[PDB]
Amino acid sequence: DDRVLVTETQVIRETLWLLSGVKKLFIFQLIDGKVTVRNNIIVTHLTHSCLRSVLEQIAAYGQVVFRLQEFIDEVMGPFRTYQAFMWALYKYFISFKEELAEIEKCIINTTITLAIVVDKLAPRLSQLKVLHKVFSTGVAETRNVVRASHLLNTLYKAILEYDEQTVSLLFSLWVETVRPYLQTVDEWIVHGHLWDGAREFIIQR
Amino acid sequence: ITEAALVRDILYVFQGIDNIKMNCYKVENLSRSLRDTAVRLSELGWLHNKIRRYTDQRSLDRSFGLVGQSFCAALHQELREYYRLLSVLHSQLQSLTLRRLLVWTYDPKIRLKTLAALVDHCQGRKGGELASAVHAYTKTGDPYMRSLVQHILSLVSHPVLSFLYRWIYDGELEDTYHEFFVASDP
Amino acid sequence: AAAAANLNAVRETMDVLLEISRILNDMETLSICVRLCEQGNPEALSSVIKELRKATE
Amino acid sequence: SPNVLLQNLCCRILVAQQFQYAVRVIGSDEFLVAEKIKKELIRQRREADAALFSELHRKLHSQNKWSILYLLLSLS
Amino acid sequence: MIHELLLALSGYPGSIFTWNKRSGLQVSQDFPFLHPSETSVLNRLCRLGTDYIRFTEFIEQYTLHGIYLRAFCTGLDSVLQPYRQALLDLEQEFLGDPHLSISHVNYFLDQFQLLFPSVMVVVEQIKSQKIHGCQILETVYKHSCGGLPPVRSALEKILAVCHGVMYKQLSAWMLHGLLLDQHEEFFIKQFSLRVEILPSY
Amino acid sequence: EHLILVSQLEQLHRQGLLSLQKLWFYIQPAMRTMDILASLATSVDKGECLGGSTLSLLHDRSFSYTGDSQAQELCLYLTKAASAPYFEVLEKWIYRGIIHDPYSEFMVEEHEYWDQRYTIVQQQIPSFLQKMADKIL
Amino acid sequence: VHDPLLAITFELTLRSCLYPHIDKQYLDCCG
Repeated sequence: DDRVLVTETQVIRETLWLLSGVKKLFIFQLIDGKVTVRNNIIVTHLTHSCLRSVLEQIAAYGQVVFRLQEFIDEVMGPFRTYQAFMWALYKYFISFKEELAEIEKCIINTTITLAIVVDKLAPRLSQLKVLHKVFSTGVAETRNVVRASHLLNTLYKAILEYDEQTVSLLFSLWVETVRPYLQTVDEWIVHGHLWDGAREFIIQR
Repeated sequence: ITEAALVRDILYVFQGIDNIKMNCYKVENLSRSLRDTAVRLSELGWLHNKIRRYTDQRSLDRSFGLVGQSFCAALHQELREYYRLLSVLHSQLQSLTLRRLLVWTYDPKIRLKTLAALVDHCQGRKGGELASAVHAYTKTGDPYMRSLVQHILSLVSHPVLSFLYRWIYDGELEDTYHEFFVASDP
Repeated sequence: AAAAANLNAVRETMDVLLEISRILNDMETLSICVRLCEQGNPEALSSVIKELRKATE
Repeated sequence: SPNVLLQNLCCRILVAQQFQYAVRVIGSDEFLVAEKIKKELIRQRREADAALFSELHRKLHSQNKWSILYLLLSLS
Repeated sequence: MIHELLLALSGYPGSIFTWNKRSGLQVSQDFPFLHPSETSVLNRLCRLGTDYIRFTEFIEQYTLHGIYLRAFCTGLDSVLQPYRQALLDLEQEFLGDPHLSISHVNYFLDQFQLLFPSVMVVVEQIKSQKIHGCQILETVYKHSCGGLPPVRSALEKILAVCHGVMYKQLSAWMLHGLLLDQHEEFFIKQFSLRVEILPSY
Repeated sequence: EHLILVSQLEQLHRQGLLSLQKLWFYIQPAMRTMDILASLATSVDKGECLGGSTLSLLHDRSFSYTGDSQAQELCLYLTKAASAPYFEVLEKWIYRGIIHDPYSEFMVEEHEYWDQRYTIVQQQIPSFLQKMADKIL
Repeated sequence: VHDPLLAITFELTLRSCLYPHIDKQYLDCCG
């Protein structure tokens, strides 16, 4: 059986791209919306199997970030809530991307190997696992008023479960998703009329 | 059977892992001028297997108590030291011979002869009665032993002086296992 | 390439020698002593070093 | 070469009279040395340092030697 | 093989270090390149890896429910931090000089080898007796009076963070009249008091 | 220190530099030291000595070598080391009244109106405290 | 108004300070 025998540093660069959410990578070739490690990858060490083990874990993280990127894509290419929800998600990704991008700088310009970049990314791979469970309830579902109510209610329930850095994320993710309702509620009060779109509000007049 | 092979196995008999097999480590050829020094050098393992088993057997049940455990724990900081010396010796096998090894392991045949005879004098001692049977090894005079055991006593007698400073300033004795010499009646 | 490898080996040997000196206890003085020792005796060199230290005091 | 090295060593230690005395003095196994060093360490004790020294000696061989060790032992 | 091992001690098993669901980490069989006497020390070394894997698998699984179980695992990673950090170091020392053998690597663990074993049965008592509620703040405390100094200094940390939950709830009740609870955890349930769940000390 | 003087020759022998005639020179000091320790170890067992009488012997076997200076710097290392335990109970009997002496070896033993309580024992006198055998008690 | 409230016990009692913005406004309208 033949193998490609990739070098060592090349893997970390590829892993960073998987974290970034980019597709079409020589490693982690997805097939059906499910990232999956290749079969001919081997390093001088690590006996060709531990590599399939360590990559398999990071792959599980790629799924969490690839699916979210697929979600943001299906909104860009007037719900006023999902569109207001992704802007919170999108805002989190830019800052998260900066930490991953910064690491790439210290690679081209100190020794760096696998077991170091992972432990350096512990407080991120932790925060990311939460989103795989918070968003799972925002994707498993047809009317526009039940898809937005059941989503916004899942956050306020999931925060009371976590009552620190994980709470600061969900809270900063909450405010930027309840911004639509707080607007129309105020707009209904002072301007004396309910100005809704697609009957998004729960009061279907 | 070269001399480099025996040094290859001896560095493992110093731990318990067996040409040299397992009470003396009877070796099973080679010249008589080699078997004798091997039998002599391996005597350090039989002192090492016995001390490790004692700490292990007692590190299984919680019946030993707070004072006992402390003494058992004190037998590991005096074993990490014995696990380090082997690493430096191991790096030179790639030169040292049996004669060189004798001048190397002449001192840790004594520390592994007080500790391997300190865990037999206190076998069934649970509680303060243990901290009183590792103090009956300080009346020895030997400046190398009286300055080793008088350190294990400074660790074993720390839990005892933890109840005492509790049963004096606060009067709240608490020991599910009966160790302190002040026994309460419900 | 080969010259670079030789330089790395010399640097590693010097670092190991310095650690041994610290345990039995500068680097520039040790390098000069090592070169003299390699050429050729050892007891005589030690006596000269001790005398020089006494003169400095 | 050796004379120049001796002059450099004298300069580092510190003049001409001292150099002349050093020249006059100049004009005037390994296992055993290691054992002697271990014994000296034991007298100083301590035990942990002796174990480290044995590891260090092996490293030097992995990367003449007797003469360097004797000079270090004399300094003590 | 060194960097191969330092991953096996991290939670990633491979061909050299097979994984079994019942026994734990262990070496497959004899290897020609290495000596036949090392096949033992590794097995002595894996008795540590099995602990970290069975730790992190439980930590992730979160399994039983209740905040006091969530916080226990939250704290359980803190005591487990020096283990990871001391493992990253081993690679750096091996990157410098290429003359270090498994003996030195085995020697470096030293403290972790005598700590995990005593902090293994504390987890086993939980998953085998359904210790629900604040009763954890005693089951961990009854083992905090152990003799081993390292342990006495480990569990005390976990009890120091597990108290943060009670201290959160206790202050939330003693000044706001309400008790933030939905699983009957705190020892109060016209209110009443609870004794069958109240702490020991 | 004799188990080391066997090691250096071994290392030298691995090089062929140790002829039999060369051995008969290097061991000359190790043949004279091991001939003092093999004479105290037979003059301590001849007459059973323990306590003081095994400290009188090490003060006379050190005066008989008053001009050797190679076997007096030795017997003065044994006496200076085989008398610290005896001198650590003496520092408890002069500066305080307590006499520990678990084994019956000290010069003064207690009993159970006061001329019979503490009695000087005649055997266990170090023969260099003989001048002050009274001011101690 | 809710965001400045964050500047000057999380999301349950903290959320119980948002309503004074929505209640006083109501009191004026009905009044």
